[PDB]
Amino acid sequence: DIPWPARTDWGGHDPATPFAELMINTHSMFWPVAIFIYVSAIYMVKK
Amino acid sequence: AAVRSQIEAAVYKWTRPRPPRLGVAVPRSPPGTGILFHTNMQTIRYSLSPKVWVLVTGAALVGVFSGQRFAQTVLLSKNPPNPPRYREKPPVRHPHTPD
Amino acid sequence: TWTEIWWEHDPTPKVAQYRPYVCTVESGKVYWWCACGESKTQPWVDGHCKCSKREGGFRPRRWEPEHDGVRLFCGCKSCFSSPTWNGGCFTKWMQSNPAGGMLYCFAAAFGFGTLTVYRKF
Amino acid sequence: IYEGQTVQESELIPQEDDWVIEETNFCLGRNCYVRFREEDDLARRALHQMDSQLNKMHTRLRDGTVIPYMSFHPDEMVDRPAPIHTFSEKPLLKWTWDETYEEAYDD
Amino acid sequence: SIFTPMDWMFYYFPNYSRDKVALMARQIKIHFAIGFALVFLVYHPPYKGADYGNFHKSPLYWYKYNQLERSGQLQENLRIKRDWFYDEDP
Amino acid sequence: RDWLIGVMLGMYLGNLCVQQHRQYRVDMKLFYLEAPEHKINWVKPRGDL
Amino acid sequence: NLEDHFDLAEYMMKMHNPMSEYLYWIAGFVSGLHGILPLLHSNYYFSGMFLPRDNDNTQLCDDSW
Amino acid sequence: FYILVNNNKRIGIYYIKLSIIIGILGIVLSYIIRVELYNSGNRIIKYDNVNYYNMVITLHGLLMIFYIIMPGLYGGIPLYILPILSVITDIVLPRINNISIIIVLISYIVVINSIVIEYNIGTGWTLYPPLSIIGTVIVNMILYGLIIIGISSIISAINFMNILIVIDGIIYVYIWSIIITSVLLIISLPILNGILLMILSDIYFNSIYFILNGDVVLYQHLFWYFGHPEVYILILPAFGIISIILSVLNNKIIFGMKSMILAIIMISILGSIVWAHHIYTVGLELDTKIYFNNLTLIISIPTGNKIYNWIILYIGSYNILYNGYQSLIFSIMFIIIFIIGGITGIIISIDIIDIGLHDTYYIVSHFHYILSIGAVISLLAGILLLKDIIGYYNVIIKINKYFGLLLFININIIFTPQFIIGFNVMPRRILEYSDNIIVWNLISSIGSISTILILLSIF
Amino acid sequence: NPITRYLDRRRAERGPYYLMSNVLPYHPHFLWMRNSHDYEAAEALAARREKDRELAAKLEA
Amino acid sequence: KSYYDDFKDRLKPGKYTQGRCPQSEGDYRQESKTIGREHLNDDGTRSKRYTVKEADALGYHYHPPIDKKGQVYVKGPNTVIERGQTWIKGYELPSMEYTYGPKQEDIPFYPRVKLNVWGNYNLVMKVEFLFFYLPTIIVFGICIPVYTINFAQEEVIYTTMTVKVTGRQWYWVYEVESPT
Amino acid sequence: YTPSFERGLNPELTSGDYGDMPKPQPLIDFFTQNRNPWFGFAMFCGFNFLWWAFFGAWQIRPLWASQRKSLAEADRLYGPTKYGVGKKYIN
Ligand SMILES: CCCCCCCCCCCCCCCCCC(=O)OC[C@H](COP(=O)([O-])OCC(O)COP(=O)([O-])OC[C@@H](COC(=O)CCCCCCCCCCCCCCCCC)OC(=O)CCCCCCCCCCCCCCCCC)OC(=O)CCCCCCCCCCCCCCCCC
Ligand code: HEA
Ligand code: HEA
Ligand SMILES: [O-][O-]
Ligand SMILES: [Cu+2]
Ligand SMILES: [K+]
Ligand SMILES: [Zn+2]
Ligand SMILES: [Zn+2]
Repeated sequence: DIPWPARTDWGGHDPATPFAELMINTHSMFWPVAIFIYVSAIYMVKK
Repeated sequence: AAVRSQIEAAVYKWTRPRPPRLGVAVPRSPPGTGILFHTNMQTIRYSLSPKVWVLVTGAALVGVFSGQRFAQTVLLSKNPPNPPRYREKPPVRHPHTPD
Repeated sequence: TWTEIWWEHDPTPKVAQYRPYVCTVESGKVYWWCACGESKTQPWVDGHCKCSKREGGFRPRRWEPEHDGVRLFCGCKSCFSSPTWNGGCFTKWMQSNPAGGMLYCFAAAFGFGTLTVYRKF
Repeated sequence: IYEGQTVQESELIPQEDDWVIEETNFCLGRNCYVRFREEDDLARRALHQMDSQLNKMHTRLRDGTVIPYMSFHPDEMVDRPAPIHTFSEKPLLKWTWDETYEEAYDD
Repeated sequence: SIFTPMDWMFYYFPNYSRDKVALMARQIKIHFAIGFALVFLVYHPPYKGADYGNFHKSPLYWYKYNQLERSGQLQENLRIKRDWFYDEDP
Repeated sequence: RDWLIGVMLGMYLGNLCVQQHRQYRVDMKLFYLEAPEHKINWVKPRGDL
Repeated sequence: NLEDHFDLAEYMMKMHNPMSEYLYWIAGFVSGLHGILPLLHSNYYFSGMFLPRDNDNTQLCDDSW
Repeated sequence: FYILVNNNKRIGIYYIKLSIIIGILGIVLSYIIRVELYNSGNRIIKYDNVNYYNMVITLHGLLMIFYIIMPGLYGGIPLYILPILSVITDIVLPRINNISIIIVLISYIVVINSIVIEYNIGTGWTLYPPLSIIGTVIVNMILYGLIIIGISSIISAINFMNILIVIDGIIYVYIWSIIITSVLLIISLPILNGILLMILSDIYFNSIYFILNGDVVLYQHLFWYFGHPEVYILILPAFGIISIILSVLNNKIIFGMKSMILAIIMISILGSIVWAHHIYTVGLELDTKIYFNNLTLIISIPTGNKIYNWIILYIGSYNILYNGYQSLIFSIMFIIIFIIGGITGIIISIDIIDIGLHDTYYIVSHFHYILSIGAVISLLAGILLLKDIIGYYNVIIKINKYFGLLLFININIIFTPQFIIGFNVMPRRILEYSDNIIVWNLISSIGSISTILILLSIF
Repeated sequence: NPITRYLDRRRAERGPYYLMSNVLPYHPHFLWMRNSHDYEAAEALAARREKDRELAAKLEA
Repeated sequence: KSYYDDFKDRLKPGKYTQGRCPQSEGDYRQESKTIGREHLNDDGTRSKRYTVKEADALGYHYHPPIDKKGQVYVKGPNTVIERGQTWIKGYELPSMEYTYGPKQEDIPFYPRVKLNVWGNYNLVMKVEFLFFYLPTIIVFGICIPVYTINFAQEEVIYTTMTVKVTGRQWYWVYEVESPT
Repeated sequence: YTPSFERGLNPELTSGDYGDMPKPQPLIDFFTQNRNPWFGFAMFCGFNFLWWAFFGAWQIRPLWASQRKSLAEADRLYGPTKYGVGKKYIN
């Protein structure tokens, strides 16, 4: 509904429509893949 | 301690590395050739042999997921049932409604 | 395992210790590190080991700190960042005692798993 | 992919039992900012800069041949700082092949 | 060749790969035809793909379905857990 | 071979967010069904000021 | 000539007049002023003040200062 | 002489010098923005002078893109080393090279003069009509600057393409990076000129393209048909630099040189056909949206190959070599930072995610991490690598671990919170905002003042 | 924001949940507003609450 | 040891800010009168006359260097005949202490080592395949989700009410059907 | 701070005459940097930033105490009803 202080709200917050829920879950679905892509690559940044 | 040394000696014997199957076309060292280089050469990283690497890496994987289970079953708690949803009176007026 | 199974023409050190040596060092001073593991003034060359006598391909490893402080030094004599320590002493120990290595790795992974799961959950 | 030059075992056989790998230092030396003399004028400071070029340095081996300062790209081959006119004589990229012609030889 | 290490193509099919220039052209053409076909044979076809009574049920679907059917879990899972909005206040 | 450690570390850290997402969906399914936070016949129009 | 071998020889040989550096920094400083001076001028033109007082476009407490 | 010089290396220095000068104006504008956004209220801009903020954000974007990063990465480093990498005496077109830098300066003077003399209003750096065509004369002046800049960009692109005719050595990856950017410019600029001329026609010639029965969405197609190729014209030279630095400093031959080259070519072709991911919320047809979303996600493949090829360049390098040099640190930092920016780009590429995140500060943080952090650091790293060849001094940068650490920490303090407020949500191109978004905005503002202070320590 | 309040309760019940909004100020003027009040709003708000109580009793009937 | 103390003597601290006296005390802007220095200023910098006002590239002081026979002066090598062979002794650069200052002693040892190359062609080819096709798999894993969510937004729904929203500078107009 | 002489796992390899060269020390010295007060201040500094980075400074809390007690009272008296552990949080 309205922004609240010091909230991460990663991927969205307070959906009030089925489409709004879809948007939040699409981001949540891809987020672990993004973490994998980052962690897997960064771990090899070294001599 | 006797069993500890037994399993330690059993693992050790099995893990001792065998000569690598070179995937590169290198010559055979001449016979009777000893150490020719020195320790001031650029350091070459010390790498575990495949069997040892699998063993320790597998112990690490078994460790992290058993740790995840320990946290889930002991440290964390399950949600109790949501409180009953009873009918409640809403506020009579919106605070911003003109009088 | 480069010296052990791959290449037989580089000098092979002896492990003095499977743990780093902690020493206080001063900027502007040059230190000489034992690369054979037989010096009695570890982690430094004592003037009587292989490194001091230039025997069998062993030579002292020159090192100089940028700033004063306490620095960790390699005892296993095979760390990639030798003379400084980067954890290769533990790695080389696991090669020599693979059963012990698994125990420590499981314990470390167990702690890491519990903490990360407890906080995120 | 490149994996170094190929070696035949015959080429790894020493002519003496005491042969080891030559321990020649390939650190060129201790350097810092090029330090000009106050007395030197613009012309003589130019000569000073030209005499401090690392890419003109080399290491002499036991047989008298020298391994020069080398780089992957020609950017490190010009004088530092870069002069107005750099490659007056065209730099030569040497390619190798097995072709030969009789005129080059004599019996 | 699709999802194929071309080192393998060079080894196992030496005669088909002899002309590497021609081999490259086929690589482009094959994948061009695949992309073109996807649009006009998987996406475009009109009034198709709406047979929802024919949802594929794989061997794994039935393994898990029968397991739950044998026990009461399948019945319990399908049961409607709540069909009222307000609980009764005592 | 080391790069595999990174794959496994990135698969563990990713799975943590999968579990959070999994629990999130369970919670969402219970909001409109049981959560007392969900209220109906509650919001009244404010009207023009 | 040896003096002409290097581009910008005086600067590279560390003999250049410092005024050249000062002009470069001054030019950058003037460039920066093109974002600040019109801000002050425009504020005064439409308000009468060169810069606002934080939250002076909102309701303030009696003791606010 | 100074202005008459045709030396390609001197002109390269001029490009870097001018980028820093114009950059001062760019950074100042950024400080104004962040100061204003520190809390809710008016802080340094009056409510009656809100048009100035709109102009500040517009000029910030335009100057940093076309007058700072592009002249620095495509004009500065390229004009200095490309003829050397090509083992050629000098650039193919000497006189054209001279006029290009003069043109850039003249267009900069026009822009800043328009700040001083014209009424200050803004329409974004994307100059969307009808807003751009109902504005005052400052918009006309900005259009003249862009067209003039376009002339310099195209002639410089022609100059680099001619190196293929004279190159006496091997086309290294970096040379390939510049050539492909030149191709991208030759194909994208003529379209930009056309749409800009149409903006002028509506502003100055009573044309009616951007009034009812004329589709305003037309502009966005032609603009972004240049817009997105521009973001790769700005990043590809940076990639070329990263390749040289990693190979040289690690003493390791580039791995997969041909894959690096073919990855750059691929990014260009794909980047020329994905522009409408900037137009997801306009209301395009379902199939168009799916095409563009699909092709946009494909760009990650070639971009990913380059990243992993860089990683193996740093892996295995000798430990004895000192790794604290600023150039090496910046090159490594680029890989770490670019992955963040690219991954967030893939997130916004999903159109349904984009509905929530369009015109929010998440987009800001996305392109800042790539440009304000990645591109800047790449240009710094490239100049630092060529310090001996260029010959500049009177700065403490070459070995300064404090500068690198402070820059990395504080730059992340600015833009990481901007990802959070993207799901809060705080729109872009605004100055006032709700009181519940102050915390994150305040943190980013503290980051901006700190970064500026660190820029003074280099001297 | 009913779903933020529900999800906070669910998370807190399961494990350790920490909110910055709970511990830190949300505005920077807090350093000066320790004793600040709007007395005109206080009187108006109290009056509206009194009227609301009368309306509630009437609605109860 | 402190290497700075070795060349401390060469570095005499300076007297003037920026290394020049006030122009009044000495006019460094004028051309030097010293013979053979007509192209230099008093402080040693090149004079504007030499570089700008009378630059040779503009046709001033025309003096073709090449002679009648198409030759220019060239300095020969240091030739040393020996052992029935003519040898050339190359010019070795001066000690880096002379040019840089530090005494060339106690230099750390950096041995010769040939380039650090990645080996095992078969293994490398597989990695490169993965460097390309692991991202390709991930993209393919997103493709199906992307299609579905796009189809969901563009779904023909049985809407029963319409609200028209017009955006004007700077307010939002709303048109709604009124109850009959 | 006159550190101690740690012999190590193999005491015979530390039994020689060090002379001017430094002697090995316990690992607590490395963590404390020989109990350097500035490194302790720097360590405390590292914690202070990291706490700001993740959870906020928490140094403003003593100043915010009165204004966090007013916010809590308002949420309880007039805010939307909180249930269970939710009542712990105030926004
Ligand atoms: C992003 C920032 C941070 C970056 C950090 C990272 C940096 C990393 C490193 C980057 C390195 C890049 C590569 C560097 C290569 C350098 C090569 C080089 O040195 O070339 C030699 C080149 C020239 O040396 P040369 O060969 O000896 O040249 C001899 C001359 O050709 C002949 O000598 P001459 O004496 O005969 O010269 C003629 C001279 C004759 O000069 C004089 O007679 C001067 C007399 C004194 C005047 C002083 C100014 C007075 C101002 C008064 C203002 C009054 C305001 C009143 C307000 C009242 C209000 C009520 O000048 C003129 O006649 C024309 C001057 C025109 C230019 C200056 C324009 C100033 C601004 C004008 C604004 C106008 C606005 C109008 C608006 C109108 C609106 C209606 O050097 C320079 O030009 C200086 C470069 C210095 C910096 C080099 C880089 C150092 C490293 C970076 C440091 C950080 C910089 C940060 C940016 C600046 C921040 C502010
Ligand atoms: C140089 C600058 C630059 C670069 C490189 C990019 C790169 C990318 N950008 Fe761009 N972008 C901008 C600058 C840039 N962008 C700017 C300035 C805007 C806003 C303009 C405005 O609106 O005014 C913008 C806007 C923008 C939007 C608009 C969002 C909106 O308007 O709401 C989108 C969405 O499609 C997008 C997507 C992408 C993608 C998908 C990439 C890809 O190139 C990213 C590719 C990189 C990776 C994917 C990471 C590396 C690869 C791997 C680690 C392999 C493994 C990863 C996977 C398998 C996914 N960008
Ligand atoms: C590459 C271009 C570039 C660069 C460097 C930056 C740098 C910065 N930008 Fe950026 N910014 C844009 C391009 C850029 N920006 C664009 C295109 C927009 C959108 C415009 C629009 O909305 O219309 C934008 C918008 C934008 C906004 C949004 C305002 C709004 O529309 O509401 C904000 C503030 O939040 C901001 C802040 C900053 C900050 C704080 C920095 C930096 O100050 C951060 C700190 C980094 C430095 C200070 C180093 C920079 C140094 C150089 C650039 C010189 C390099 C030269 C050499 C190396 C020779 N930018
Ligand atoms: O723009 O990506
Ligand atoms: Cu784009
Ligand atoms: K504000
Ligand atoms: Zn020894
Ligand atoms: Zn060790």
